[PDB]
Amino acid sequence: PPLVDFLKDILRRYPEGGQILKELIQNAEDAGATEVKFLYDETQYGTETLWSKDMAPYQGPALYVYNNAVFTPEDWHGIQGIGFNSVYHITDVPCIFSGDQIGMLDPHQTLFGPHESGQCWNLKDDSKEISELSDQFAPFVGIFGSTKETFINGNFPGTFFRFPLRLQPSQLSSNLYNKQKVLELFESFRADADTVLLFLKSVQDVSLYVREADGTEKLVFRVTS
Repeated sequence: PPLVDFLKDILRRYPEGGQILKELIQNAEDAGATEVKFLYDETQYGTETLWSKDMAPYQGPALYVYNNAVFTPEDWHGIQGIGFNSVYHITDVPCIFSGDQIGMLDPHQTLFGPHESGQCWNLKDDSKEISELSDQFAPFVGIFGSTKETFINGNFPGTFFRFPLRLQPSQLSSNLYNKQKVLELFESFRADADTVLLFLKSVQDVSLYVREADGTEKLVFRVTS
């Protein structure tokens, strides 16, 4: 059972595209986060200074998810009920930024090498490479308080994910996400939000946003317990 086929089957067996939203809230809860933010970002990034040209399909609109906890080493090991794997409903290349590290997962095992299932950069140890790959890392600044100085100094005291939305079929999935389909996820969560927060004791605030192409931000929904 190869990784891509395994995941493909899991996504067929657990078809609800929205599970990653409740799943990430649960993970934030376990981590002792007190707030979670979801943001649909329409921003298109450049495709020049990437790890490789094969990264270009992942430079467009993305769902971001923030929480105010920092990953432990164990959290990173865990990341690298179908758990995190529901993310693959919406993206082929989930990205994780927490503390001093950014990771990108690649179940296709094509982007980083035929023996690699992903890649990690340390903001300090790999600072030169990051700076070289400015288009690759631009999507990790200017959101949730991450600034250029975050990368210069090398620590972001929180967690966020970037899930570039699937715009063409892949070996994982035929399901494409656009703004409409992401807003459908947001509306479905909105319906269930009081029930989700019901049993949580750490996460007390969940908010959903859109950042438009011109940079304008719209509050879609916010729920507190």
